[PDB]
Amino acid sequence: MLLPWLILIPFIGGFLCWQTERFGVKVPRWIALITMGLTLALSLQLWLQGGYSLTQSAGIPQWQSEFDMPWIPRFGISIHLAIDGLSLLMVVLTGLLGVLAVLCSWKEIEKYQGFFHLNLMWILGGVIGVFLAIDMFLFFFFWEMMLVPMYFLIALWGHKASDGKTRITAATKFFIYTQASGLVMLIAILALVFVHYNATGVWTFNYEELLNTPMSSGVEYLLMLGFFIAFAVKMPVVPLHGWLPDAHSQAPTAGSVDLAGILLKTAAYGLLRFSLPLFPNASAEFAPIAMWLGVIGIFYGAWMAFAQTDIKRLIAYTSVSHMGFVLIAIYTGSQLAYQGAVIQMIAHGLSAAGLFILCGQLYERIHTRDMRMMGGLWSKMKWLPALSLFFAVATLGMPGTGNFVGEFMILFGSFQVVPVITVISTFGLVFASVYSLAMLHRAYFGKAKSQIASQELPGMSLRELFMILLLVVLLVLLGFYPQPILDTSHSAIGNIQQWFVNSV
Amino acid sequence: MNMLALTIILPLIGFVLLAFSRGRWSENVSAIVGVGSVGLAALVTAFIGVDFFANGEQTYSQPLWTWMSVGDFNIGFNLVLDGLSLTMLSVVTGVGFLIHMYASWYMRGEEGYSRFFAYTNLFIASMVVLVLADNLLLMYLGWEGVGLCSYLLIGFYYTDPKNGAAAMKAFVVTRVGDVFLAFALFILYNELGTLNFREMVELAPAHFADGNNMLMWATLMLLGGAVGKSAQLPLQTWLADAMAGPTPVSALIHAATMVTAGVYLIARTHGLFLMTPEVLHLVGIVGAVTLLLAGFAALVQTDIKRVLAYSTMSQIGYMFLALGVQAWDAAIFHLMTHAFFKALLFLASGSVILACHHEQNIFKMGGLRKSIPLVYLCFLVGGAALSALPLVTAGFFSKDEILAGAMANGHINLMVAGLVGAFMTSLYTFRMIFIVFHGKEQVTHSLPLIVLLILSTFVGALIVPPLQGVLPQTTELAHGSMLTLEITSGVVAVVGILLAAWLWLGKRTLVTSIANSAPGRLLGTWWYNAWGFDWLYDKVFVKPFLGIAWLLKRDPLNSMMNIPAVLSRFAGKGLLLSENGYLRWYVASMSIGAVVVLALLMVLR
Ligand SMILES: CCCCCCCCCCCCCCCCCC(=O)OC[C@H](COP(=O)(O)OCCN)OC(=O)CCCCCCCCCCCCCCCCC
Ligand SMILES: CCCCCCCCCCCCCCCCCC(=O)OC[C@H](COP(=O)(O)OCCN)OC(=O)CCCCCCCCCCCCCCCCC
Ligand SMILES: CCCCCCCCCCCCCCCCCC(=O)OC[C@H](COP(=O)(O)OCCN)OC(=O)CCCCCCCCCCCCCCCCC
Ligand SMILES: CCCCCCCCCCCCCCCCCC(=O)OC[C@H](COP(=O)(O)OCCN)OC(=O)CCCCCCCCCCCCCCCCC
Ligand SMILES: CCCCCCCCCCCCCCCCCC(=O)OC[C@H](COP(=O)(O)OCCN)OC(=O)CCCCCCCCCCCCCCCCC
Ligand SMILES: CCCCCCCCCCCCCCCCCCCC
Repeated sequence: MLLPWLILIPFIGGFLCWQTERFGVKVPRWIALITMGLTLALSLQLWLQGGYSLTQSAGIPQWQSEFDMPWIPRFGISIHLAIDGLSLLMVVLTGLLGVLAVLCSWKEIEKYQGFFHLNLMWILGGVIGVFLAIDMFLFFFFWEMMLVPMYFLIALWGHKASDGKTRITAATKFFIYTQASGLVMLIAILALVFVHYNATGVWTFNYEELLNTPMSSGVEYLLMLGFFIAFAVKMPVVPLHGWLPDAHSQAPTAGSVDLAGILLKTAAYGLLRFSLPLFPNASAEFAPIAMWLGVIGIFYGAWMAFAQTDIKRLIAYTSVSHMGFVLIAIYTGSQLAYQGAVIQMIAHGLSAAGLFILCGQLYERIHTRDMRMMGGLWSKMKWLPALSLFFAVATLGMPGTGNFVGEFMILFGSFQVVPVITVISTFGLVFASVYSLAMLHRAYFGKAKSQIASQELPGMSLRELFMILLLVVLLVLLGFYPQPILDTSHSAIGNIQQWFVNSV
Repeated sequence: MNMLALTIILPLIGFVLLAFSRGRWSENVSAIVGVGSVGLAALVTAFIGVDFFANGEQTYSQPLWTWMSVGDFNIGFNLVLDGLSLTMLSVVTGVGFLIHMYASWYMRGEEGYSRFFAYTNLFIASMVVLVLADNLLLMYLGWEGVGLCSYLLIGFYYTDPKNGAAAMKAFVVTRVGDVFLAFALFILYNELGTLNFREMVELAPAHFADGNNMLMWATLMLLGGAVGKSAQLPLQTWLADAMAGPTPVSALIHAATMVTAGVYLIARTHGLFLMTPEVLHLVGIVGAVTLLLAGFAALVQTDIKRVLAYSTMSQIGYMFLALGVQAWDAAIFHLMTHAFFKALLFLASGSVILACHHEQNIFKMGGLRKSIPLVYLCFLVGGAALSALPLVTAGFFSKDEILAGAMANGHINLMVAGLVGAFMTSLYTFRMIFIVFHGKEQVTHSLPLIVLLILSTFVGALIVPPLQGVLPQTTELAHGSMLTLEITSGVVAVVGILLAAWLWLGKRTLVTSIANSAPGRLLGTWWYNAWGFDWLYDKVFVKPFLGIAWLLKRDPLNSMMNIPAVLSRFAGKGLLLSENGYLRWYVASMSIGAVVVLALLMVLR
């Protein structure tokens, strides 16, 4: 009953952000902050009232909250929302990152920031709708609707230093990748719906009804492949990753676009929620290909991150490597690896958010992103290099941060299933330590390699320090006490794992 | 005894306070916070030891919370304290406290005073977590924390890029070791369903009654992690470069915390190694080979810090030899005594560096006993304990215990390697001492030096680690056998010291003749670069990594997926040639399409 408001509060808030700009140019940021705070408060209230820790695995479907409204009854299409533990964690993370994205764009007081905040809230509402929709048409609709404000934000509000043509090219490449892969997923959805209609005789896009769809081997493989192509584009999975460092490099310099609709792992959620339960046998046969794609993603992303001279592209390739770990975890069929994947998704969201916010602040201070033009920045800044050191320590999987808990539970479950892939992935952890130390030494240690890095720089303000330290506290708490997060997602992950291994 | 978590919490609080102070506080306040956190940890450790001996050396378990709980995967945030844990905790807290007072004197007037003490406090907390953990994953938390603090402290002088390169190399090599340790953890959880040390030891012989292959793999990976942290073969290449940091960093790494973690890991999981005797023999062989190679490398080093680093590698090799011959008590005894005299030697070398200009070659200085006599005495008894001078040093008793344990179990070759290594140890130690301190001239820190001075004598050997009921007892030698073993070890050490005096005290004519000789120059170049292991790892791992990075820096997969875009551009440009604007061509294309449509309809009729 609150799930429609979880989607609608961002949309009404973005409309109010656009509408309240006539009252003043410092007004829409407050409207966006109240909007995202209300969304986060509703998500936290759903967390408190859900009783997820005491919920046991009863089998798919099992929803803690549900909402249904007819939308297109001709095709059996409904606004059908449902929340359980995994989607609840994703929605809470979306609300927190949306609050951080609003707070990070606080100083942008330009003449059209009402449209900026409207696009940000529309992206966040689309992401929440992706996490909530259990109607396949509605899920696809949210999946494709949240890319238009993404395109416009990158194209018009993006990196001001670069030429407009570069921003247009990166935005267009991202949009073509995501929307073409979404259309392939729509083809798979339509063919699954038609197979179900031929088997039974009713029109349904409901994910609960489409679970019990008898189909031959080969049809199921193709439907799985369409779903996986969409998810692999947005995860990213190599070689469908090239849009991501380009989109990150041309995103708005503060990084609200980075937090709002890139660092929320809708594709891993889609693989767990839709790909494994709808096509369990096809996913079981596809598992070696997906795991080797994850291994290639880990090492390729690590090597790409090391070779970068831009910090933003470096962090984007770190995202590629960590999503390779998550992709390995998803196809194991192990409960421990799935819980590690959930922890890894949340921790990677937090740590990459901290990294991107710190990079935006560093670019505000020194007006460049090339690491060859900096060095020795530890002696010139007050807070930024130490917090960057903490977050780089987090992305190499140091214990005490949630990233270690995530990928080590992933590797424990994966070794219980697939040992060779696991040992190669742990050498991927060595590669991760290499690229994190390389970025730290190129940016903040050594001597100044240009003139901008040789002078004292203004320190972080109270707001930026507050949000970075909140991310630090959350990452440390996830590293040392991950049990509430594991208890929240335990029932949903167990349902997905039991469905995957009991139908194969 | 209930204050076991305070030994972690107080260094953690010190690290947090000194990190968030950000250098705003004065040097006295920062020194008070850091040194007092480590000192309160040491005082709590002393009270814990008194309580431990009060109830008859009973193992004390203090759980705090459950770290992870996913089905059968249960990892607890639980501390445990037995005799081995108490010995390691006492060594870490006490020696770290002495090093902290010496660093409070030493680092005065330096940039990042509070940052240095925050990093050393985090180092102390990480090592206390490592030695107090009751399961392998919490010990892995301490393992990685110790590695990270080592990386932060080696490259402490961050403005010099070579300090940062040394810190990065140390972190990367130790992380390879940590990956091997992670393999051991994965195998042990997959087999026994637990990572608790006592539970794994209990459940191992019933589970591995049919086959022992996975247990051998797990112990081999445990040894890989151990040699990663302890700088043994084949992961030993980071220590001599880790000399780039400040002197108390080297004292903490080489005496208290870092290099003893592998010895503690092998001694703690001694039951699983006892069910895999070939892997335990490999532990002993790795220790013997590492101590021989490290002694030969230390023989030809021209720097005091490099000599001390390879001497640390040799002494850790002695402890690994003791572990491999099932002399566990001797290994822990030598760990504690080596912590004492190696901390003394490193603090003395730092006083030498502070007194005589900047860091220098050993041949540049000479005749330094007259100018700086107290640190010369510190170097003298530190080298006497390192070289196992008989009946006056604790190192003699520790090395004698190791060699007696090797002889009693029939490991004659390992005992011979230990005797040869002791001869080379006396050789390189008094070569460095006689070159540096003999020849022609060219209270905050006195108290730790005095305490480590006393503990490097037989007073250090008077302390017995309470390893009753934790580690199995070594087989006792016959009285005549250990008598001639003691005489042989003392004779070998004294002969090595006398040969070093005959070779380096006076006019080094034979030494310079050997060094300038072509086989001598070749062997000296080979041993100076630590037998070419750094060169081999640079050619085998670093160079292809950098080559693949340079080859991939253009993102070839992105271009391969950009190929359809250029195909679409080319096809559109080709198709736009038909729109030439000519009406007669448009009519001709309509008639061509009519012909094609009609022919297709007649073909498929
Ligand atoms: C897993 C593989 C199978 C499933 C794939 C699913 C589809 C989604 C994922 C793959 C998408 C690949 C898209 C590749 C092009 C990306 C867009 C792009 O590069 O746009 C920028 C470019 C203009 O920029 P610029 O280079 O400056 O050109 C100026 C020219 N004067 O723009 C242009 O030059 C115009 C681009 C037009 C559109 C690109 C062509 C699309 C063709 C169909 C794509 C569907 C998949 C086909 C098979 C892919 C390979 C197997
Ligand atoms: C360029 C990007 C887009 C890619 C190109 C567009 C999609 C191409 C899809 C090719 C599909 C080839 C199918 C070949 C067999 C057709 C004849 C046949 O065997 O029909 C059987 C069955 C109808 O008989 P029925 O009684 O329903 O049988 C029960 C079996 N379920 O038939 C059925 O039940 C229907 C079977 C449908 C199979 C799925 C089709 C779509 C799958 C998702 C997209 C394709 C895969 C991902 C993209 C690939 C890379 C681009
Ligand atoms: C402008 C130029 C550039 C742009 C355009 C580029 C080209 C666009 C079009 C690309 C896609 C081409 C068509 C791909 C689908 C082919 C489907 C097919 O051949 O199906 C045959 C068969 C159908 O199943 P059937 O045997 O009828 O089942 C009943 C029996 N149990 O199928 C089977 O029996 C099972 C077959 C499984 C595999 C079929 C799909 C292969 C896809 C290859 C690429 C993806 C590989 C995996 C993922 C890698 C990572 C993304
Ligand atoms: C369980 C026992 C231990 C077991 C092993 C644990 C190992 C993993 C630990 C993970 C934590 C990160 C470790 C590395 C952090 C490095 C931070 C750093 O360098 O801080 C020093 C810096 C002050 O240095 P300085 O140069 O004087 O000042 C800068 C400019 N003036 O400091 C600053 O500038 C200010 C502080 C910056 C951030 C400090 C670290 C933040 C994370 C730890 C505290 C989190 C908050 C505490 C509460 C958590 C939730 C309960
Ligand atoms: C018999 C074998 C037994 C096992 C042996 C294991 C050996 C492990 C590797 C030892 C060597 C590690 C050296 C690390 C040096 C780091 C410091 C350094 O040199 O940094 C330079 C560079 C910094 O990067 P940047 O800032 O871009 O450059 C500035 C200009 N210098 O940074 C770099 O150049 C970074 C280079 C990173 C190279 C990483 C290689 C990792 C390889 C792991 C292999 C594991 C194998 C396990 C066993 C397999 C058996 C089949
Ligand atoms: C979605 C964002 C998640 C951020 C990380 C949160 C990690 C869990 C933190 C829970 C609180 C830990 C400290 C208090 C423990 C209280 C224990 C009560 C029962 C004894």
